[PDB]
Amino acid sequence: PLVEFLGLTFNLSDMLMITITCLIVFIIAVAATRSLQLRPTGMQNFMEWVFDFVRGIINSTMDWQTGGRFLTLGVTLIMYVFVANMLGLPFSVHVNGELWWKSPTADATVTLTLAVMVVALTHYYGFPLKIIEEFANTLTLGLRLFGNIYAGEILLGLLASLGTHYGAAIPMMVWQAFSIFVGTIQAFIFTMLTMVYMAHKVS
Amino acid sequence: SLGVLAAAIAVGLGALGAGIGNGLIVSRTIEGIARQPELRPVLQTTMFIGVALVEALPIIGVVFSFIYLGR
Amino acid sequence: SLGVLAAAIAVGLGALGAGIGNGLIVSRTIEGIARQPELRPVLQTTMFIGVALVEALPIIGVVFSFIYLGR
Amino acid sequence: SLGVLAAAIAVGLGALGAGIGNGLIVSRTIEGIARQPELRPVLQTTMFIGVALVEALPIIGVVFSFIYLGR
Amino acid sequence: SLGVLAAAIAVGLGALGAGIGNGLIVSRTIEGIARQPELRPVLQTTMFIGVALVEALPIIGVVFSFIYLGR
Amino acid sequence: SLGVLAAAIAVGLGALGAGIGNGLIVSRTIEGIARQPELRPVLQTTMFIGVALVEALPIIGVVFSFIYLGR
Amino acid sequence: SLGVLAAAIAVGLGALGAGIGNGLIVSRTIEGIARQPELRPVLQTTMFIGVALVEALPIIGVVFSFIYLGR
Amino acid sequence: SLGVLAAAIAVGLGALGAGIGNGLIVSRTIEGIARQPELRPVLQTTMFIGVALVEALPIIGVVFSFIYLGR
Amino acid sequence: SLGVLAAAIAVGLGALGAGIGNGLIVSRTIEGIARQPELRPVLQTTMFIGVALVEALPIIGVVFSFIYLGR
Amino acid sequence: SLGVLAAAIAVGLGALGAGIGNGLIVSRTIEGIARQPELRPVLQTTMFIGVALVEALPIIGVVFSFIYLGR
Amino acid sequence: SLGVLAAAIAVGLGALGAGIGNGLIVSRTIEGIARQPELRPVLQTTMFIGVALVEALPIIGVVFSFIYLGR
Amino acid sequence: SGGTIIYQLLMFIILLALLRKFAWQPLMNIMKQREEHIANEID
Amino acid sequence: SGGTIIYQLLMFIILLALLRKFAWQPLMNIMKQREEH
Repeated sequence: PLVEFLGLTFNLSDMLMITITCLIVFIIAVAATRSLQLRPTGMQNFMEWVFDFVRGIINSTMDWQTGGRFLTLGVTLIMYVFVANMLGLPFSVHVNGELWWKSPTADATVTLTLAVMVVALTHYYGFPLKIIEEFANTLTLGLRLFGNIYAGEILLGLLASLGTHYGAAIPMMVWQAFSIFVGTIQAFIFTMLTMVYMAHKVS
Repeated sequence: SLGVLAAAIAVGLGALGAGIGNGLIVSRTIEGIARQPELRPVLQTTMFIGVALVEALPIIGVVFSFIYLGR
Repeated sequence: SLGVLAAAIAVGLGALGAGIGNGLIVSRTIEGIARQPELRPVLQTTMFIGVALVEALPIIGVVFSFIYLGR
Repeated sequence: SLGVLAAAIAVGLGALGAGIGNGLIVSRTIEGIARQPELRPVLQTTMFIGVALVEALPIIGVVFSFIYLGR
Repeated sequence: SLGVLAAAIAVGLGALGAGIGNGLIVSRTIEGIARQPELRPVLQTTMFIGVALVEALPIIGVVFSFIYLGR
Repeated sequence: SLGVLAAAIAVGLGALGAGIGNGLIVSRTIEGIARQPELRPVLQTTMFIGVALVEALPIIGVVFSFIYLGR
Repeated sequence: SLGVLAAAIAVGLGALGAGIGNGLIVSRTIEGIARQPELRPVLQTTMFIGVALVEALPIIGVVFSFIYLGR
Repeated sequence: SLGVLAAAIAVGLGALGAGIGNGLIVSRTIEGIARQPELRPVLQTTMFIGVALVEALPIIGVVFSFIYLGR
Repeated sequence: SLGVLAAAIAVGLGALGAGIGNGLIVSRTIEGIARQPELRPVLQTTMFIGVALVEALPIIGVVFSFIYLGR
Repeated sequence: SLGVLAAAIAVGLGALGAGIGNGLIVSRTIEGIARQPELRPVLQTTMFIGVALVEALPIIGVVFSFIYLGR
Repeated sequence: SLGVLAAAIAVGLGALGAGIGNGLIVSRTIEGIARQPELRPVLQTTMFIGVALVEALPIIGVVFSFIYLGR
Repeated sequence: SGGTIIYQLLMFIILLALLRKFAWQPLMNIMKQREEHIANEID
Repeated sequence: SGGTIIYQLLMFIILLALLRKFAWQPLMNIMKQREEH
């Protein structure tokens, strides 16, 4: 399970998982936003429910006039992190090489650069103790999502090997239901703490 | 040889801290919804928000324990 | 050599964290049902949800203890 | 060598966790039966299932200490 | 060689857990009989079944520390 | 050679557990004294049997510590 | 060799301290928004600056843990 | 040999237990004087006999620490 | 050669103490602003000077850990 | 040699126990003179005798740490 | 040799005890000035003499840590 | 080929089957509650 | 570690703008239209 990199500069498998999660998020977004309907049904009501959910979170943290801009960053951020956490659970394939296609959030560099991208955005829209608190909250957000996905990934993998090598269906079943629970809770706390620091720096 | 019990005390103290923090949060949530049932959805919402926040920093100790077992 | 000691302190600190957290949440739910006895099913269902969410990290400590025992 | 020290530290941490958690549960349920003494069977069944959880994770801790002593 | 220190940490951690548990139980029952004085026999019977209930696992930790001292 | 360390930590953990348990029971039995004066004999009898309960295990610990030092 | 265990106790004690601190803060803000639910933002901002403090000292601890690891 | 740190860890755990127990009981005597300042003699005499009870087992531990240091 | 272990236990215990102290202070001050809102600035200043004290002792602990690892 | 480790440990656990006990007694006397300020001198004087009582034995541990450092 | 981690366990346990006791004192003084605001100078003066009284013993633990490190 | 892939994918499928027997009734009722609420708010 | 950080940063900016323009500024227009309606 080594870091398989075709190029010396960057991990190849992480780029593959970022591309596949971007395409699956984009196609579920355009499948939920096919046509305009004033009476919501099907999946457009689901997309509007996620949209008003993100909006509600923004309304909890800040005034609606200040935080109205962030709604379309926040909904793609929660859906992106949501699908990025749930991709690691079904397949997690092992090839004759090092490793291929685990999940993007299990990579530490992916989650830490997504967290520092979040904080770069909330510095863009917006004394040593304040800046060390800033670097502290960046790295604890990135390490939060990275750890709480990567431990479950390793455990699921361990369970998979224990089952295949030699009766053990329900422990990994209970853990895998708990892991999609961890995925949706981590996506929600990630976008909510994103909007908290956005509200803290805007107003 | 020493990295194994290094990883073990790391994951053990993480489990201890997350257990105490989760216990404090969840116990106060259920006594709060015992005080009144009309706010149990928002108290369960902030319950899971709190459980994530107290189970967040021990799991970075867990994955760092795996790093310690690596070296 | 040190792997069995590693495994044991890992499962022991997991047991300590799960015991303190479960003791807190169960004690507050029984004083909650002592305060208002017609809220017993909601209180004990949220209590079992709390048992799961305080024993999340000790259970993974147990299987990582088996990893530590295996090495 | 280290296996007996492992088994004993697992039993010791499980006993300490079970002691604190069950002490919290039993203490709050006798003050709850001191408040409203007509709720004796509900409080006793809920303290018994809570104690069953708080004991039963150090129970598997103790049998894991037995297989640590065997190794 | 380490079996005596093993039995020692086992009996000591079981003693600390039983001490905190019995302290919680007897403390809350003494404020409970301080509140409602005519509930003294029910509170004492539930207190003694709680004391035996929380020292169940420390005394089996002691009688396992004996065979830890042997092995 | 480590039997002296074994006996010493057994006595120390017994003293720490007995100190916490006696602190809890004496502290809120004098709270019970301070709330109402007339129940001083029944509060003190339950107090001293609680002292017996939280000190008994500790006493066993120090006797077994002398057995450990003899080993 | 011992730098691995040094980094491990550093991250473990930091995780334990951050877990207990975050658990206390989010616990009492659960009961704060349960007593007076219209005070949710004024409780929430002070909650997050407390979370920032109780993580930011174990965060510089876990930043120092890697230079403990290297040596 | 290591009997010196044996004696010292006995002194330290006895001091920790005596400190926590004495702190609890004298703190709640202050709380009881604040609730009702006209029973200061009975509160202080039950305080000092509780201080004797919490202090007794660490003093027994420290005289055994003297017998442990020699060996 | 144990200066890395020295500095790391120093930073870890300072982080644990600062975490528990900051958790207590921030939790009680959000309960203070929760039971009445109109002097949140009065509460916050005394909260920050308490945070300053309970971290200013582990800050000099961290600096002393730096000069421990230097030796 | 290891007597330095002995003395430091005694000093450290004496400081920890004195810190927790003094924190309890001073914190509850803050609450006590906060609720009824007209009583302040008599409860702060019995707070000071409680302070001397809770830190009597850690000073004895400091003197014994001088003895252990001499050995 | 081991005097550096002797110095460090002294500083670490002193910082942990000072953190817990100081957090208790400051938390009770802000809930005291929260529930009645007019006694802020009185409660802050007795809080500052209380925190000086708590951290008196960890500071002499730090200078004893200095003479342990010099050893 | 590895053995873990089809094994955990098969149990992910049967976990979705259990979650289908358990979970299509709540969230479709939540979506129907939102749809009926906003339809009553419109008409 | 790795060097994917500028890759997924630029790809996230591209995906953000592309998604917003192709899906959710029209969804916000539908929401504002039904709010005024």
